[PDB]
Amino acid sequence: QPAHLCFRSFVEALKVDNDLVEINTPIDPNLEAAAITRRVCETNDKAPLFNNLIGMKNGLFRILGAPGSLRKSSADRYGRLARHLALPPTASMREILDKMLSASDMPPIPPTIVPTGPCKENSLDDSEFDLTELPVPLIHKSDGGKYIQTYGMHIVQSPDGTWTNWSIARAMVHDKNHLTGLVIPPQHIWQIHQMWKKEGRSDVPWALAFGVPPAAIMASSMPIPDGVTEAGYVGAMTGSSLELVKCDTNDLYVPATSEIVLEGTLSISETGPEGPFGEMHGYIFPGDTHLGAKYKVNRITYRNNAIMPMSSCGRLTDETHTMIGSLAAAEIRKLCQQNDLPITDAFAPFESQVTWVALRVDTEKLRAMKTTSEGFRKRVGDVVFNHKAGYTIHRLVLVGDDIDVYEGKDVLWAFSTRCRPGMDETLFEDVRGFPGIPYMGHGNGPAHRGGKVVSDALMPTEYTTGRNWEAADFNQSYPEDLKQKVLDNWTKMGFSHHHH
Amino acid sequence: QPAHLCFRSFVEALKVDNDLVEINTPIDPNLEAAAITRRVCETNDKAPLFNNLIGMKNGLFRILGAPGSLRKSSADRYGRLARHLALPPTASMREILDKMLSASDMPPIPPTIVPTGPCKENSLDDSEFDLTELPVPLIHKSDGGKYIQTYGMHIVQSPDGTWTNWSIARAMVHDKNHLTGLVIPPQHIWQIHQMWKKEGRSDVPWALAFGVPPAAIMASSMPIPDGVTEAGYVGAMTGSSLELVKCDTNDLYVPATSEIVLEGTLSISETGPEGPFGEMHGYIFPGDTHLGAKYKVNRITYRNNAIMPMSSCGRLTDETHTMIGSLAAAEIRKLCQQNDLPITDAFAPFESQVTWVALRVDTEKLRAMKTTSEGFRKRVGDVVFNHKAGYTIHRLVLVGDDIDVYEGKDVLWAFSTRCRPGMDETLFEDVRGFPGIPYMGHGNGPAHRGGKVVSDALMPTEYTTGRNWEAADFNQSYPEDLKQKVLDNWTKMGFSHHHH
Ligand SMILES: Cc1cc2c3c(c1C)C(C)(C)CC=[N+]3c1c([nH]c(=O)[nH]c1=O)N2C[C@H](O)[C@H](O)[C@H](O)COP(=O)(O)O
Ligand SMILES: Cc1cc2c3c(c1C)C(C)(C)CC=[N+]3c1c([nH]c(=O)[nH]c1=O)N2C[C@H](O)[C@H](O)[C@H](O)COP(=O)(O)O
Ligand SMILES: O=C(O)C#Cc1ccccc1
Ligand SMILES: O=C(O)C#Cc1ccccc1
Ligand SMILES: O=C(O)C#Cc1ccccc1
Ligand SMILES: O=C(O)C#Cc1ccccc1
Ligand SMILES: O=C(O)C#Cc1ccccc1
Ligand SMILES: O=C(O)C#Cc1ccccc1
Ligand SMILES: [K+]
Ligand SMILES: [K+]
Ligand SMILES: [K+]
Ligand SMILES: [K+]
Ligand SMILES: [Mn+2]
Ligand SMILES: [Mn+2]
Repeated sequence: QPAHLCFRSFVEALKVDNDLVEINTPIDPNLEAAAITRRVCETNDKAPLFNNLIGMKNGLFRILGAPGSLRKSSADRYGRLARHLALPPTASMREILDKMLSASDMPPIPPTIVPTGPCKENSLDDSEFDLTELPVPLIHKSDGGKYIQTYGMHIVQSPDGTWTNWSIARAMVHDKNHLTGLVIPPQHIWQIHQMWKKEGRSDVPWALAFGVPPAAIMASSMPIPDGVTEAGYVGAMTGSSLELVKCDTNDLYVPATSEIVLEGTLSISETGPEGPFGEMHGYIFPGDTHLGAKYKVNRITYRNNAIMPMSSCGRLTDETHTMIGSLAAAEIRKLCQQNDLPITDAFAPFESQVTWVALRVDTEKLRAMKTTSEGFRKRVGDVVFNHKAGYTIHRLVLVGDDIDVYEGKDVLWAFSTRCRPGMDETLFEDVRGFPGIPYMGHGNGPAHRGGKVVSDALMPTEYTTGRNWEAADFNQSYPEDLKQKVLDNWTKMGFSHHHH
Repeated sequence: QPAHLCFRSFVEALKVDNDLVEINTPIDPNLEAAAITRRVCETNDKAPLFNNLIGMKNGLFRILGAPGSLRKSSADRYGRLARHLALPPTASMREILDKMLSASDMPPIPPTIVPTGPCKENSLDDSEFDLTELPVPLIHKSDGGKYIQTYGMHIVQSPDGTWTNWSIARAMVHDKNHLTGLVIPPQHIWQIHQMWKKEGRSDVPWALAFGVPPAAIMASSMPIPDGVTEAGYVGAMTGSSLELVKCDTNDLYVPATSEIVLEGTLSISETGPEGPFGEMHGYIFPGDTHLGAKYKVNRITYRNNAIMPMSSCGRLTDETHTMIGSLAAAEIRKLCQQNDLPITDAFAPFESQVTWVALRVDTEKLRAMKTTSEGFRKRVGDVVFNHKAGYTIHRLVLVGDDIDVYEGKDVLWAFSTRCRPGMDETLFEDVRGFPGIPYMGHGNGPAHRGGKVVSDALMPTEYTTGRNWEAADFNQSYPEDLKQKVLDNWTKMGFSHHHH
């Protein structure tokens, strides 16, 4: 099976790429596997595959860390991501995001039901597993539980059957047959849960599939629109219908090649302790347990020699940056264009801990609008901060065409030099806020509201007559023939490879 | 003579360090020398010494570019700066700034007058030079003149004789015997000029010395207090009295080993076209000529085989970042401590284009103050933004003890995650602003006023009971014995030198 359509194939692909380290000696899921993965993520090293995990029994389980993290070279920096999508390993971020957005103006390709698959190779009923006896990792020393779920896909369906959502949300082991996790507004798992809670008759049928097709986990991490079934969007994106098998204990469908599947229910009434967890912004607040949603597990099915993917998330750079930030930025780009705003590109700078999105403006189009900073900032912020795709983002930075928003140095330069604090900014206090940011949930104000800003790093003439500066840099402050002379004589004179 | 006390010796020191490229083939001062230097600065390469400059005659002049720019290795990143100060080349920024602040609580060591020096080896009277025939560089393609003065020291004295100021301010050739340049508030050259203009009797006696003692050019770039003679501060800092010779045509004193000295007057009445110039924030606005101050040159004296230092300034990283930003930050640290604020360290992040200063707070001391963010932000901003040392800085970022303010990634992390936009910030509109920042002088508001902010990246418990988080990083989220195990087994497992 192709790497983008089968996680087991993806793992081979990383090997083939010389992007995997197989660790065949015993590694402890209590902190060690996550510590190694954390080091990998902070240094852009090869992904670790833990083949000998202390506590693995009867095939459950191996761990792959850092599945969507960065490579060290600049030329294939995003190669792990490209390998989720059938793209060349040298693909740019623009290319990856465009691939993720491509299905937005295509007919869905609905999934194909098949009678079996590798995820049915083994099974454990309600009398044969205990989630506290599996080698579930403790990811951070202060975590409030063992987070089994950092890179699987939750599957829930509206009560009317019309929308089946696939999404990533964290969950930890509560007891032998339950998890607790985040189910929060405005996320689709929460929107669907509220539909079942209003109906009031039963718990939500649920499945959690780990080691799904890589193209599916990418869409699981993306804020595609309300009511859109991720499986058909992934089908359209890949050009192929995904093969799904029915769960044994409910009528949901899971990818045929899923490594591990939990089947059960998400309660409409019960909660349990959840967190704290070392989170995407880089922090854990020890002892901040809150109540989360509660999941009951009725059955486990799994591949022979099953592999559990794991995100050891925190400080830069991991899946919570590369995927959450970038995929939100992609959706925000589209949303702005659909609202007739002249945005060409969007990216969440890693330097901002993916709390900012930089929006590149087509300033020829802006000029034709004959508008002003205040008016344009308000328009952009109203579109983005009132939408679910803007949930995680607290600062939007508007920049002109000379800025490559995928280059954080250039975004920082523009922000620092082109946006006058206060005057060039509009604050938004009456929008949904993201509590996970420390200055929100542990800050001075309401955890769930406000704290957002549009920072306009467009210069005044960009709205009127055109850019009126040149950069004081080698590229712009010297003519072409001189530049080339310098470059051609560089090593000759005594001064000091793309791939590496 | 020691490298910190003699520019010619400094140039040898860079050679010895394998930090110099000598270019002995002809190089054009029209753009080429500056283009090479610009490339050096953007890539942290070796400093270029142009020994065969097209237009050099009778010893005037060679050029040294990038005298205070960065080296490529992390271990000696600031080594050029350290070589201005007799510090080991591996000196940290903290060590450099502490050296620069050390004279602040020492008695001055006034300079020693000597009868001659190398700067008297050659001379040109009022009938024998023409500044338009020297090989003055065109530094950026759109500059409004040839900027002779990018790394020399202006020398002016109060009318009462009590204060002799040394400072860097740009100047360009106006005609055969005049320069024009920036003389702007609140700078000391401007404060002294205003004293002479109020007296109304004569132009200001002036000298401009190029290739001065490196320790002197560093103090020239630092906002030491009003009324403090830089020569005695440098004397105290170095432990040695500087040797100075009298000018021939006036009674000012110049460093004995200066490479090139201009003697003349700074007018109290005349102005001429000045700029535009590719400036420290990374921009040039072509055609934005303004009127600047006007200098008359009466005499030139110079060393045999004189060398002119040059800053090819603009985008990161050059002297306008390493020296202006860092030295302002140093002075701001001291100023805050003298105002009883619990600041331990200050640095202007390069990523901010040196428009921010991050202030590290001793949070044990803060806790004892029993204050709040709003009150503390206001206090800090009132101290800094009302003082000359705060002139160039538009954003102050307050961070707690876990943040190394000399590491821009960590400052950015804290700012992005700990300061809630709007709520955690205080804007200052009734303070002097820095017009050079594009969003000031070419922006939407007054060029000279406001646009400043204090951004509080202290978390709430830092004011009360203490930090209440751990970072989600390898350092903080894993115990010591595990961390060391990981590190000790890193290369064994398959994963991947300080000097490099
Ligand atoms: C890549 C990724 C995405 C996580 C995520 C993680 C990763 C690795 C974790 C598991 C390591 C840490 C926390 N995660 C959560 C999360 N969204 C959320 O509601 N709760 C979460 O706990 N997300 C983001 C979420 O997947 C996106 O917001 C999707 O848009 C949600 O899908 P939906 O639009 O269908 O609701
Ligand atoms: C290192 C350095 C410092 C420049 C400088 C440059 C460099 C390389 C240039 C020449 C390349 C670009 C512009 N410069 C100017 C400047 N200050 C100023 O008033 N006008 C300037 O034109 N400065 C900053 C100035 O030297 C500091 O603000 C000092 O504190 C001034 O000394 P003072 O406190 O005695 O007034
Ligand atoms: O645990 C965390 O890092 C988280 C989270 C989250 C929640 C909603 C949307 C995106 C990320
Ligand atoms: O209660 C919510 O709405 C929430 C939340 C949350 C918690 C942790 C990380 C991200 C969001
Ligand atoms: O109810 C509140 O004020 C709260 C909260 C919140 C939610 C998630 C994470 C952190 C704080
Ligand atoms: O020409 C520029 O880059 C400049 C400048 C300046 C002026 C005052 C204080 C610091 C820098
Ligand atoms: O007119 C002033 O006060 C000024 C100024 C200035 C110009 C260029 C760069 C920095 C400051
Ligand atoms: O008088 C003004 O408004 C002005 C100005 C200014 C000064 C220096 C640089 C840019 C603008
Ligand atoms: K999704
Ligand atoms: K602006
Ligand atoms: K000075
Ligand atoms: K704060
Ligand atoms: Mn969805
Ligand atoms: Mn001074």
